[PDB]
Amino acid sequence: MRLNTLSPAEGSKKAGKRLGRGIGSGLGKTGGRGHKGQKSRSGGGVRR
Amino acid sequence: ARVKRGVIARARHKKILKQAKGYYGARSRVYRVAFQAVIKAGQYAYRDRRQRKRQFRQLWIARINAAARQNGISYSKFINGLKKASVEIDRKILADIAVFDKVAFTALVEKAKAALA
Amino acid sequence: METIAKHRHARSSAQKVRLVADLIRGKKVSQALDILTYTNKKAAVLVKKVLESAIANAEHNDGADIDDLKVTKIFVDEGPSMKRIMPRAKGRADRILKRTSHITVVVSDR
Amino acid sequence: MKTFTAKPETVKRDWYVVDATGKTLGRLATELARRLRGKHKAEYTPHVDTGDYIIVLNADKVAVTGNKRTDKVYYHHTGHIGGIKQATFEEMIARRPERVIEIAVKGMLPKGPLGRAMFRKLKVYAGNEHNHAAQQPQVLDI
Amino acid sequence: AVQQNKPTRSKRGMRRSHDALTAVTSLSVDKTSGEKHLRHHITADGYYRGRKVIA
Amino acid sequence: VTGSGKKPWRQKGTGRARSGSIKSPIWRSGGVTFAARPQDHSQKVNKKMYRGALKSILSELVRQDRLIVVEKFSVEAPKTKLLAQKLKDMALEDVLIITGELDENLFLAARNLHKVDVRDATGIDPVSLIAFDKVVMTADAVKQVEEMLA
Amino acid sequence: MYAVFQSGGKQHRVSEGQTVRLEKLDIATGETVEFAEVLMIANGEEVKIGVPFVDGGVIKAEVVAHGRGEKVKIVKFRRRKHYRKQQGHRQWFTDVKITGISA
RNA sequence: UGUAACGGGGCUAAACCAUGCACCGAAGCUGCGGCAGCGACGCUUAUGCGUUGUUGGGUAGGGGAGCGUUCUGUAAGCCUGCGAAGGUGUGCUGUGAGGCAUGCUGGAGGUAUCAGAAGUGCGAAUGCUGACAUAAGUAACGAUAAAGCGGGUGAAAAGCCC
RNA sequence: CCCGGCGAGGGGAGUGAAAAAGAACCUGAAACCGUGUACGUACAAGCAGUGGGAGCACGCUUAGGCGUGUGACUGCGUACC
Repeated sequence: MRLNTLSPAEGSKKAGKRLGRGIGSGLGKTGGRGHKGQKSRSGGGVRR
Repeated sequence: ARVKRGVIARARHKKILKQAKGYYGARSRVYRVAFQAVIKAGQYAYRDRRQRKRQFRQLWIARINAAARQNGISYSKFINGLKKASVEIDRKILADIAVFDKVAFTALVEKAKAALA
Repeated sequence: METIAKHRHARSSAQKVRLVADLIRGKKVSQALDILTYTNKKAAVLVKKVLESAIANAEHNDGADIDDLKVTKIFVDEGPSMKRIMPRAKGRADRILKRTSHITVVVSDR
Repeated sequence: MKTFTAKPETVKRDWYVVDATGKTLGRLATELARRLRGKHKAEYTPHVDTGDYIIVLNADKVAVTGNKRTDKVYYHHTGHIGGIKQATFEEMIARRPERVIEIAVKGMLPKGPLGRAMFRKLKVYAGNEHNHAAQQPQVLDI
Repeated sequence: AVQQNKPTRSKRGMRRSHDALTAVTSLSVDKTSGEKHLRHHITADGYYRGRKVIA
Repeated sequence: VTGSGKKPWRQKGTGRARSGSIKSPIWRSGGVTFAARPQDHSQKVNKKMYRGALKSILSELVRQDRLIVVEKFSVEAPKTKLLAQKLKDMALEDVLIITGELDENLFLAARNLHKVDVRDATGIDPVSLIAFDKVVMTADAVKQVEEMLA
Repeated sequence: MYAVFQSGGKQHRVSEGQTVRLEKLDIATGETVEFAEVLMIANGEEVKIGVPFVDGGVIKAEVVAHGRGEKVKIVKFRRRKHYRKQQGHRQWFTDVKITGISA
């Protein structure tokens, strides 16, 4: 093989979620957090 | 790896302003108002595809009604006679003949009048 | 022949110079020079200077025939606007623009 | 192929005479509006004025049904402080005799430039004379 | 006193349409000088209806 | 960011936006929101994963016939024209030459050659095996990579 | 001289020799599609209307091309509810040259 | 505030009631053309190919699949001063992010394919910096102690010198 | 060399491969300001578009019509977050 033919097995990489990137990515504009509240704030959330 | 997003923002704004070439005022120049104008033009094109499919049928109905009433039968009894004589010529072609050739439309009036009474 | 002559960074506004520039667009050059002579505007003096420079360049750098000549195309565009600061009441400043302009005249026989 | 449309420079028109004696105002004005829009011709397209010219003789003999001679009121506002005027029907027979048919046909037309042109086609006259004899108006009967 | 939203180039151009400076009609030709001047004004060198009034 | 801890104006009263400090990443000449750091991106592979991967790479190299075995690869002089000649004879423009003892007389005359790398039997790495257009090893190094991997 | 027939669930009033663009027909280019499903045949003033698929007369057409139309763009947009959708569409067609009007 | 309690014209029916038949009427349904998902079914499962039924409005959200930008490997290879990037048009192309070809400007860099890492995608944050608009050739020209003429200088004089 | 105030600024000539590389100097975008040409616009009312569409304007051309620009007249239609 050459070094530009090694592909991973299918389902290895998932490429992740990128929150806040528009209407088309699904999540975006609140990025999955929903609307206001303690769970929506920067560094928000209850303790264990 | 820092990405400078100038060239792609220029491509993205020119992609809009080439579509809004022809609107009045700063809907042709300003990117923001041209963006609103472009999506509003898209919604209008969708709704007006449906509206065209209604409006042209109502135009053909008005033409068939006028050309039939000139020949001596009203429109509703014309279509009743054309269906009870089993003629499946839809209204676009009937309006086309009703404008172009009065002879075949008069023959269709005779067939409908014979089929009615 | 085009015989362009321009004056760049003319220290006056572009609009006020443009007002007298719309006077002589499409004239025979003698009527233009006398009508810029008898105008009561400073921009008339500016465009008269540019017009004599254009007429002299059209008679010098190529051959002749001043009487044939007709001002085809004159235009004034806006030049580099320089900034100052105007002090106003209650401590707030105002950035005011001293505006400059480019005057350009193009005369020809046809 | 597309559908047919009437080009405005191709339009032919006819001239007509209506006798309004004893025919009621609304039904006569209805037939005038139907003839004025061009809905009697097969070459009808809604953005082109196609309807015929119409001349009306005997415009103050036109009668209304029931008690409408004395009770129907034709309001209009002068656009002022609160000066809103009116007239009854027979006062409009006396004062502005053709204007009853003018308002009654203007109410039944589309509102815009094209409605204004097809209202310009209407030539009402109170007297039994008409100066459009050089136009040769034939007779149509509602 | 404050404006509401900004007008266009048309509503500026319509208002600036009335600022068109018109010229003089034609200059008078003097009798004895041949020089141009305005009507009822003296020339640039001083003659006026054939009368050297400022010399 | 080299800057002060002071608000550029009042909180309420001035018509501009609220602002806490001139260092916040919204402003110009103040910056990076999520700052990058000196870090280490090296990630772990098992011994058996690396060993099986090298076994797979060598077996695939044999099944593509790039792996050539000679008994002794011998130059006596460290002049690079000699090694260029010996690779001119065997039609090898670009090689990876694994040896079992890294004798200095071949490591010397390969350093000015770009297309030639000469490594030791313990020095086998995957991307340089895959990278070069030919891989030659002494049979001594064949036995040595038999003993080290298995 | 015109014949009224049905091609793609809809009617066309064709004339002899001219071309019409209609629905996609699974037919190679150098071929001939026949329509016995004519609804009216008019020549001169001798007209033929009938209870449909009238009698005898047919239409014989030779396919010219199979191009797609110009791209229509479909934009759905809901005001202030964070949803827009863009979707192109290009419709197939078939160009036929009507070359026969029967009895 | 202007008729102003049919939407208006107008209607003694173009109103109300009863029977009845035509007809119009939506993105409903049928027809024709195309896309995608799911369930089964078999062809020999390049887990594809086909036959069939069915489904496809969507916010918060959940899941799947992609396009593009910078840098690294492939790449001391490829394109390129008989013209690269960038700029600006035009024309084809895809379901979409987009791509491809090419006119003109430019005057020396860009980079296939497949992988990898991300300062990776802006219309809004009374966002930040810069440029420029609008009001606009509009208000104002900073004490109501006051200027007028002649001569000079200069291309030009109400303001400078006498 | 010429206009110009023995100015600024410009038109020539010249250097340079290039001067729309001229010291405000590689490329040179958009907003903004114009000049010219084609069409529309001085009795017609509104998120300024869109569906239909006449006429004119250049281009061609299997001489049928298409293409691009303007789009009178018209049904629908109360911006984005």
